[PDB]
Amino acid sequence: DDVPPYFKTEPVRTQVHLEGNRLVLTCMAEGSWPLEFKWLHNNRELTRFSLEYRYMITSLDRTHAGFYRCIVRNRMGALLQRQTEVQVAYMGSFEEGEKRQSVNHGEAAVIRAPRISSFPRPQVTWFRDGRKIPPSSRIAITLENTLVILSTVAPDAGRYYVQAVNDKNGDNKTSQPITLAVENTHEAMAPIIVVAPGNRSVVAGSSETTLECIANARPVEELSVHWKRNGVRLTSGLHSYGRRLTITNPTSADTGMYVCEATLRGSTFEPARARAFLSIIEPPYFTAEPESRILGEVEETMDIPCRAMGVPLPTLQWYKDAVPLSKLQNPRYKVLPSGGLHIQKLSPEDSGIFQCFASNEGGEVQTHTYLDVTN
Amino acid sequence: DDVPPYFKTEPVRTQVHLEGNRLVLTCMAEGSWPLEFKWLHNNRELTRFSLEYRYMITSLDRTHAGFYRCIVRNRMGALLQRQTEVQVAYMGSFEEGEKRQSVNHGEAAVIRAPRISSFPRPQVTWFRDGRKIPPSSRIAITLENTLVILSTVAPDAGRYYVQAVNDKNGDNKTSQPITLAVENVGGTHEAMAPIIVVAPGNRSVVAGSSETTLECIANARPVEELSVHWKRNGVRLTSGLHSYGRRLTITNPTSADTGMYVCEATLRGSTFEPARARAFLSIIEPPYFTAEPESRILGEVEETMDIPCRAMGVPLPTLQWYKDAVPLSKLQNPRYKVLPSGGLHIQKLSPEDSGIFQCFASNEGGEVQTHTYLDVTN
Ligand SMILES: *[C@@H]1O[C@H](CO)[C@@H](O[C@@H]2O[C@H](CO)[C@@H](O)[C@H](O)[C@H]2NC(C)=O)[C@H](O)[C@H]1NC(C)=O
Ligand SMILES: *[C@@H]1O[C@H](CO)[C@@H](O)[C@H](O)[C@H]1NC(C)=O
Ligand SMILES: *[C@@H]1O[C@H](CO)[C@@H](O)[C@H](O)[C@H]1NC(C)=O
Ligand SMILES: C[As](C)(=O)[O-]
Repeated sequence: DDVPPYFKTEPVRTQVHLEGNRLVLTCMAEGSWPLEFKWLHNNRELTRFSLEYRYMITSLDRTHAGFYRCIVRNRMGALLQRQTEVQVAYMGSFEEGEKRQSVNHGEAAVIRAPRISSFPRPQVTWFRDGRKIPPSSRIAITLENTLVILSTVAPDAGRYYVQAVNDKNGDNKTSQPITLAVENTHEAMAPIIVVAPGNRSVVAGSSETTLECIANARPVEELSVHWKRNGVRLTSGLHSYGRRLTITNPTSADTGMYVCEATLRGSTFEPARARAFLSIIEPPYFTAEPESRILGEVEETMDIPCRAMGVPLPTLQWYKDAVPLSKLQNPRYKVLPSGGLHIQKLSPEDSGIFQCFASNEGGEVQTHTYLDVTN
Repeated sequence: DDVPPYFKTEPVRTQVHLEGNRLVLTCMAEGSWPLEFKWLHNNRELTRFSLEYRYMITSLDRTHAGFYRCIVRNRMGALLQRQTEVQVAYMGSFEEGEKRQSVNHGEAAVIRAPRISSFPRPQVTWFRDGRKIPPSSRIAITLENTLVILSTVAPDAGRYYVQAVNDKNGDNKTSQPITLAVENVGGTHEAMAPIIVVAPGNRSVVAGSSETTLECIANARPVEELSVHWKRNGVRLTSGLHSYGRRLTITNPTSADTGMYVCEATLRGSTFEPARARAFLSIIEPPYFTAEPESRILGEVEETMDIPCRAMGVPLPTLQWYKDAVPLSKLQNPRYKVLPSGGLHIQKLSPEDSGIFQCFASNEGGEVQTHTYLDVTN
């Protein structure tokens, strides 16, 4: 008949799978028979066209991770599926050997966790001389799993190793140890920021984002780490002895400059301060779409609308029957600065599916039309 | 040491998995040595406490679907994880053989999709004699994939069957046909009263979702003059309608959209009583805390302690307290009383009262939790 390809059911944008499990992707497309399908991984063809609407992997590997989409096609045109990100849960091995490290007495000893490839990033347990060190007033484990020993004393000399656990597959790995030496001290020590918060960008609508600030001082029991936004002492979302600030449901009211302040209570020392900036990445959305079907007349000049917004400002890109217009290099097609597609001297071969994509760092959206050219 | 258990990371609320794949759940707890763990499935123990922070199913079955959570424990107290819903993707076979069905000429043929169990609910396409059946003015396909042929005629008789495709494991199935017979009766010149052949049901929807849809399909003769209209509080709705007025979609519903909706079918220019059906739409606002306790609390012996916990939501969330992963109803401690606001009220504080107090607020739309560790000193 005369039904162009469309999708009855659309894939989830992101999905996490375990290595060794089976993955079945589906091209849930409808249209006039016969329908043909082919699959793309990271925008590279995996298969030729076929009647097979599925892409199966019996046993997933780290390497299978990335972006998947199908192309459905019949005699009327071709259409890209919304892409889906397969994220494969995996844990490599620790890639570093034994290290030796020294810190001055009273100073913070910073021991980075040895490098390890893992999705997602793992949680860690640090050990001092074979014994678990939970976080405390004097022990900080950063969001990047670094062990910060504040106000180091002689007994802090020892061996430190880290055990990492992937929370999706349960793998655990054990690092090579770090030997820490402490060098020689009764005097108080002004607050210094040892791990500063960094600038942070997060996709709009997310559940939470956490800022972290770790300071040294002595006596550490009188060290006080607090967060200010616009000079306002932040009172909720605090934990980890003041070192972590969780912003829940970050919106524009939460963007901007946060400040962490470290004071040594009761002292005349100057407080230590560090700034950090939070930005919201807003995924793209269309502010204008074409009709699903457009009738055009030969020699007529056509304008197919497509407008998008997003933060950062999205890039718009057109496809005709799953071929990008840049590749077609059709001298009668022109993309306008608003995103709309301008066709002149409309011809019968212009009929087919024109599909618009808008995307930035935060996601991708698509819309499409079938153009019919008669007479 | 002196670190009570808490969770470094909390599991995803819902997760889909394929039958035959490996499931690994984790109890990502922090706390002083020694941490032990145990696991629950639909609030029933699967294991005793052990050093195993993992729960693993080598090959999933449908029956492994449900809610899972761990309890973590050290010498200081015990803490309940936020629960997760494991959904198993599968598709059974069709549970019915060949069916035969009879309608009289001009009556509506309501043909249910043949029963098949599957998660998620499959994509269902209707077919007749090798050809695909599209919705039209006369042909409706309900939200439950029921096929409705309004005002049947002789060409409507035939063999109808569905293709069901599961979009998570990609398995396809084809049912055995329903053979529809159109019987002739000697009054096809006379008009038929409007009748609702597929009624709208009650519907519950979590607030703030983008849209929920009610559906009401009616028959009459001449079906040309049939009118389906939607009314709320006696006033005919003029927007939010689609699919020839058979579908009413409420977009971003709030408490203001709760209540009863009536669909009404008339035969224009007739004096027939209109067919009416009621549907009840409930907007569920999931629970959220408006008050939470401090993460750690130091009380004096003999003190009367008020631990806060307050929640808001529609319906009003019910609050339940645990001490060290034991519900207070099982403890039956006469010094523990839960205030109507939801707060926990402890009188004559005792050294054994020390531990983790965990407050749960839940309704039909979800469950939320907060907790504290209580120290009792002299
Ligand atoms: C749809 O919901 C209404 C209420 O939300 C249900 O009707 C109630 O049924 C209980 C049962 O005893 C009665 O006590 C109430 O008085 C009824 N209320 C009303 C307004 O009728 C109704 O049964 C539900 N119907 C379906 C099909 O779920
Ligand atoms: C950690 O992994 C090793 C293999 O790398 C395994 O033998 C051991 O059982 C695991 N332990 C835990 C607590 O998961
Ligand atoms: C963080 O952002 C500010 C302004 O937005 C910039 O000046 C500063 O250099 C950034 N910090 C970095 C890049 O470390
Ligand atoms: C809901 As899933 C397929 O990311 O486990």
